[PDB]
Amino acid sequence: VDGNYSVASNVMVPMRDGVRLAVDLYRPDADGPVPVLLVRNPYDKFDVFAWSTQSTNWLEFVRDGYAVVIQDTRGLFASEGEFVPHVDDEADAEDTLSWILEQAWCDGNVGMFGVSYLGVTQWQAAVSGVGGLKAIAPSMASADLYRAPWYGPGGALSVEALLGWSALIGRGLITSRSDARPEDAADFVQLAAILNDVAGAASVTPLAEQPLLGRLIPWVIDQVVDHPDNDESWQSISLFERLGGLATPALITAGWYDGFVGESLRTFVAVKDNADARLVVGPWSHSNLTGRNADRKFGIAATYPIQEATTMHKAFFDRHLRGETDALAGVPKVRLFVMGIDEWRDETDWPLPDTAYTPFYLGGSGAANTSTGGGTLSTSISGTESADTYLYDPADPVPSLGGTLLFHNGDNGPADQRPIHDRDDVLCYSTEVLTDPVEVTGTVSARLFVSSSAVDTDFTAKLVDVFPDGRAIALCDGIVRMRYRETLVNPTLIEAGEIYEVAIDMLATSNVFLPGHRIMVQVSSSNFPKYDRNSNTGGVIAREQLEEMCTAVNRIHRGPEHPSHIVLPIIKR
Amino acid sequence: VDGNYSVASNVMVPMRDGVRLAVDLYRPDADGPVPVLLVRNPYDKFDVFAWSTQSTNWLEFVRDGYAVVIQDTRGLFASEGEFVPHVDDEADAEDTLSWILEQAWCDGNVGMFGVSYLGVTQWQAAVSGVGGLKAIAPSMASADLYRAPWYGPGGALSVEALLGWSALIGRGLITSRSDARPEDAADFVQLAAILNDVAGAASVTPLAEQPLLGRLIPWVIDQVVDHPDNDESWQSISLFERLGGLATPALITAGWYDGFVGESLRTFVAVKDNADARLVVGPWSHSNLTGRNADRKFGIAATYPIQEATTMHKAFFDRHLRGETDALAGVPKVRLFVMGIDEWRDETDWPLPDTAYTPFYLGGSGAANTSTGGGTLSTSISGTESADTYLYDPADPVPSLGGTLLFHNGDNGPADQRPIHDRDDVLCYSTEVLTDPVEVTGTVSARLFVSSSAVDTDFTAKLVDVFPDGRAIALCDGIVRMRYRETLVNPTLIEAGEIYEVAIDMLATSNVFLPGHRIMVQVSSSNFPKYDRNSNTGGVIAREQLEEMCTAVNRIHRGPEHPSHIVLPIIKR
Ligand SMILES: *C1(O)O[C@H](CS)[C@@H](CS)O1
Ligand SMILES: *C1(O)O[C@H](CS)[C@@H](CS)O1
Ligand SMILES: [Cl-]
Ligand SMILES: [Cl-]
Ligand SMILES: [Cl-]
Ligand SMILES: [Cl-]
Ligand SMILES: [Cl-]
Ligand SMILES: [Cl-]
Ligand SMILES: [Cl-]
Ligand SMILES: [Cl-]
Ligand SMILES: [Cl-]
Ligand SMILES: [Cl-]
Ligand SMILES: [Cl-]
Ligand SMILES: [Cl-]
Ligand SMILES: [Cl-]
Ligand SMILES: [Cl-]
Repeated sequence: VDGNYSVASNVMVPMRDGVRLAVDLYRPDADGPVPVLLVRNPYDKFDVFAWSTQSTNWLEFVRDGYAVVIQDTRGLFASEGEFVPHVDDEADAEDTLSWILEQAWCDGNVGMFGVSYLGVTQWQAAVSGVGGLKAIAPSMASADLYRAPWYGPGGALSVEALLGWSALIGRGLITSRSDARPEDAADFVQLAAILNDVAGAASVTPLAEQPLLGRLIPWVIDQVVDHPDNDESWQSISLFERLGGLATPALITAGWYDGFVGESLRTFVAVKDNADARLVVGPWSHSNLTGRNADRKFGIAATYPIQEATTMHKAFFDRHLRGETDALAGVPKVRLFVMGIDEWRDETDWPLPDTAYTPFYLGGSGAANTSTGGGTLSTSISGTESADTYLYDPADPVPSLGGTLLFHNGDNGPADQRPIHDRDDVLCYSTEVLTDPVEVTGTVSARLFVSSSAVDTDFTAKLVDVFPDGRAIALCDGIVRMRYRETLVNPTLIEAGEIYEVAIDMLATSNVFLPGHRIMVQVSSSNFPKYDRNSNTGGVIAREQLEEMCTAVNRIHRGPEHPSHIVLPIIKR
Repeated sequence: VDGNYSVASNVMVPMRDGVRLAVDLYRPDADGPVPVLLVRNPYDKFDVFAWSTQSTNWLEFVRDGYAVVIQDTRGLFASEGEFVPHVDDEADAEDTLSWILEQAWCDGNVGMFGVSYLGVTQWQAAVSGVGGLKAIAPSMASADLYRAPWYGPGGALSVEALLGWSALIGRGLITSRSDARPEDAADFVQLAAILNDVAGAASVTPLAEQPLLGRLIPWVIDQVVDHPDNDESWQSISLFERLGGLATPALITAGWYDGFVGESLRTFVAVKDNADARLVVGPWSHSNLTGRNADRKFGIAATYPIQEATTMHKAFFDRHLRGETDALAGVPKVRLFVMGIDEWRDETDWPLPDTAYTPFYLGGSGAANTSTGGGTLSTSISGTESADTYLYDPADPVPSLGGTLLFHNGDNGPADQRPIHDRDDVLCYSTEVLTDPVEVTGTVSARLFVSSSAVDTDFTAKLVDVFPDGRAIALCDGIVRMRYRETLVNPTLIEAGEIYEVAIDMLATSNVFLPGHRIMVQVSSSNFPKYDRNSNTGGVIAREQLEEMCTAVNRIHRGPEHPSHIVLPIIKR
């Protein structure tokens, strides 16, 4: 019977080493074999409601004749073995796909879908080159775990992401108990304590002393905290460089305020020439898909459109798993939620055709410190050689507000920046009030001429839409840790007082700055706990005591010989 | 096989009039018949992800040997017939339960669970007295539709709830299309426009002119707007008076900021003496179960505990549908999230034993207008005969901020009230800063001595926790429409200038006001769009043009002869 299905729980699938992973099978009532969709989940395959609302109404896939297989990753819940993030997922996916392909009910066509870790695991599956894998649909994911979510292109530790997620995994383990241990109850509450105060947990020095998290999940220190360089431990789990050689269609979803946005978008660029790649990007953060934020509402059209996503995924899989050549007729290649106008828009490519990568130069009379300073932005090179200076003190970092925060207040991406506007270490540069709309849609970066009293420090840049009613809404941001200014692999220190030209990768956005608004850029040297604080010493940051850290006198240089600027991807249509 | 199940879609169940409702059957792999759980859904039975995250991980019920039946209510999605809210649900549930009982796979024991309309439909099922119905679990629901969600105990129209929900239903209809109509696309966008600006749609006068909503769903005007009195049209769909005669166990869930809280709690009180009733109340609003709000965080323990709820429901159904007499061992009768201390607490009853219903009297030197006026609250009767006066103008009502809002900004219950503190029509009365904690847990009401220049007006009261850092956090509130001061059924007007003692039902809360905080009460004459605005005319409010409405000079009397006060349910433990 069309539309009917059955569910078999805890089918045990042997891996190459004989460890058995548990799966649930959702199989249509069908005469013969069917196309199959695989989901690889570290958050309990039984708990479908917790992730699916961020993905698709996938029971529709089953009612329409696909089988769906949901798997507990190694070492968690009903699965055997030992859990360590990322390291086993290439091999376990390969072995799982091989098993699926062998079954009576599989017709030789497999796809995958899912969000976050359920998205990352799809890139790890894709690189095995198993012929039966015909398509993936990674949502809010990354193919390079150093670049997202654990560090970033600027080489700073994403400390709130790490502690937040580790506490979540830890709480899952205390749930996914052999048998309840005496310490379980207390551990559970203490993990809650981290989740209730992520900046507080990230504030302890040395950062690398984690007696609760490092005990429950040694990987937190052993892999992440201990490897600040993008070294071979990172490069062993990175898929990115293998993506260029694949020919696997990918339906890629991202969010403008999602921790993974930079890396999600980069995977689209990496696969689009070799296979049918699709891109959808909404104004969401990782835990807030609603379109509603404390000080910014995008409208009900911005709410994660779960049914439309379901229809699109089905069209995508119908094309690639069922040979329906016309299934994606009229489906755009790229679909973006353009903020400001707050509308969904179809595009033919990402980056957009006719992107004008336009410098807006940092300028102004007198100090740019605070929102009431003299800092300006202009498409004209600044006429005189100035410099703005501030003191960056690790004991008082600029607090994170919105952006791509994951666990520490990660539900307010377009946050109003006014609470940090009166701070002396936040340099502000804004345009005149606009009389014509300016659409900025694309990747964003800054080039700054900088100097420090210290042998290492950070520089941050944050793009902001200043509204007429006073709201100063965060759009995108990034950081450069100075030791990593040229390379994330082979860092070197800087000379005090020497001027450097550095690049700041500020990820991507889509916003129309409307008449009446200003384009604003904040420059500082911290953004905590989104990123861990630079000690200003050149030492091993995570091993340092706060008391041992230094303040730094940091300087932004601007003028005709040091044309510091933000590069904005300008669209005129 | 234990843990395995099958799903049959669109099984068509004949009602007494021969109209067929569609159901999906989730049935365990079982030798013989099983206990059955029924869910009656107006939001598409296929779309399980949209409501279930507000309820239970109910697939666990199926893996553990219960069948689950999810039904499309009459006239929606796969069901035949014509949709009108509430009126068919008693009979359709009765007929559906009878059909379930007849099936090979039903062992004679039926229960129900679900949230909101999926909760209301359970009270409508319960009153049929079908013997096989052994238990219900209504979450965030009501047994009296006039009292929640459409009007309230104060006799004012809950206008944002009505327009918001009607627009949602309307959008569902445009989805649940015979075949797409030419006007569908535009209607859809215009319904979005209501949802994006609920106060704006509620602002149009006459309110009863609704060319889009009244066309899509005539009931909006025909039933709701047209019947402001709690008349026989309302009393035909009310279950409340029949609840006292039932002996059906009910697992009742509510939220402190949920539109249905007053009525959810009242159903517990109505059934607790005749059957095993259970109560769980968290700090949630109808669309925000996260425990996170713009200016108030309750901690991760406050996040709707979906797995714990699942375990409790299973224990409850194991007791009542499977005869497991010891299944609820160690399960509290009442479990409340106590705000302020922000902790879950077990109780033996609701109302709590040893509740001291304590008057806090309105007092102070000089005018109580604004937060910086002289208004005070005290357990001592005020010594001199004063009065506070303001002008209530319908064209400028006090905006709704937090509370039990449903669709207009209904995701911020504990809203900071500071944005309306400088208004002249908001009278404020606060205690001294507390040196000892004060726990207020129970139903809350006010008694005010009032007078008006008008022959009808409203009075509002709102309980507020003022934090040391300035936050003034809304807790509970209510309204009295003066014509309904004595009765919701037979209203009469008031004489201008004459003093009346009125009761304001402020629903319920659980909060510890901690040392350093103040207890604060706001008094006004509007709370829009939570409630529609009184025209101050004595006319038919929903039929009046704004231009035809009057301002009113309203007066709150306080002192030894007019001891206006709030009654707080004080707990000392
Ligand atoms: C997703 O499930 O949430 C996490 C945010 S850090 C991430 C881990 S790769 O995947
Ligand atoms: C629930 O499903 O949401 C509505 C809020 S007004 C309500 C209608 S009775 O049920
Ligand atoms: Cl089988
Ligand atoms: Cl293992
Ligand atoms: Cl262990
Ligand atoms: Cl907005
Ligand atoms: Cl749109
Ligand atoms: Cl100098
Ligand atoms: Cl130089
Ligand atoms: Cl059958
Ligand atoms: Cl009908
Ligand atoms: Cl019609
Ligand atoms: Cl708080
Ligand atoms: Cl608690
Ligand atoms: Cl007078
Ligand atoms: Cl009198």
